[PDB]
Amino acid sequence: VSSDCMVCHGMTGRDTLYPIVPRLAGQHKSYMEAQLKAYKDHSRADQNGEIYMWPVAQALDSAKITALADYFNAQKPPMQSSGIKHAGAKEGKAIFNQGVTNEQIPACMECHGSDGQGAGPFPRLAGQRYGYIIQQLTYFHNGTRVNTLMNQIAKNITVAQMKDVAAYLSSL
Ligand code: HEM
Ligand code: HEM
Ligand SMILES: [Zn+2]
Ligand SMILES: [Zn+2]
Ligand SMILES: [Zn+2]
Repeated sequence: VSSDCMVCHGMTGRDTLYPIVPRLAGQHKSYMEAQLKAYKDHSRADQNGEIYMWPVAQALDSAKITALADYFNAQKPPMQSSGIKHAGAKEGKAIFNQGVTNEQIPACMECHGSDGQGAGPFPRLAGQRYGYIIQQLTYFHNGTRVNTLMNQIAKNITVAQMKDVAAYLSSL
C-alpha cells in the first residue's frame, strides 16, 4: 500500500507534501532500505524522522521495506527539480564538485557522484527538495541525524553553503 507513503511523499503528478518530505523517486534501493530500517529501529532519530517516519516505519517488515525500496527506486520520473528557483546554484555546484579546501569541505561528488546521482548506500541528491537537503545538512551538522560520514562531512558547512549546495542539487 504505497498510499501509506504517497500521502506525504507525493505521487507521479504531485510533489511531496512539504519541503521537508524528501522525494523518493529513483532513490537507490539500498539507501531507501537503509533509511526505512533506520527509522524502524530508531537509529535515524532526527526530529522529522521521529515525528513522520518512526510511526509508519514501525509497521514495516523486512519484506515491505525491500518492496517499497524497490518501488520508489523504480518510480518515474525520478526526483526532479520542481522548477522553483533557488539562489546559489553556481555556488552549490562548485561546492558539490570541488568542495572548499581551506574550509575543509569535501567535494560532495566523490560520494554522491559526478552530478548527485549517488549510488547504492550513497543517496541521490540530484532532484531532491531544497528544504529537505538543507534540513538534512542541518541534522548532520547538528549531529541529530547520526552518520559518521555525513556528521564529519557537514562539520564545517555553514548555513549559507547548505543553501547553495541545496539550490544546486534541487535544480538537477
Ligand atoms: C510506508 C510508506 C513510507 C515510506 C516507504 C517512506 C520512506 C521514506 C524514506 C526512505 C525516507 C528517507 C529519504 C531520504 O533519506 O532521502 C523518508 C523520509 C521522510 N518521510 Fe517517509 N515514507 C513513508 C511514509 C511517510 C508518511 C506517511 C509521512 C508523513 C506522516 C512521511 C514523512 C517523511 C518525512 C517528513 C521524511 C523526512 C524525515 C526526516 O528528515 O528524517 N513518510 N520516508
Ligand atoms: C559537502 C559535500 C556533501 C554534501 C552537501 C552532502 C549532502 C548529503 C545530504 C543532503 C544527504 C542526505 C540525503 C537524504 O536524506 O536523502 C547525504 C547523505 C549521505 N552522504 Fe553526503 N554529502 C556530502 C558529501 C559526502 C561525502 C564526501 C560522503 C562520503 C564520505 C557522503 C556520504 C553520504 C552518505 C553515506 C549518506 C547517506 C547516510 C545514511 O546512510 O543515512 N556525503 N549527504
Ligand atoms: Zn539502485
Ligand atoms: Zn523544491
Ligand atoms: Zn555549527
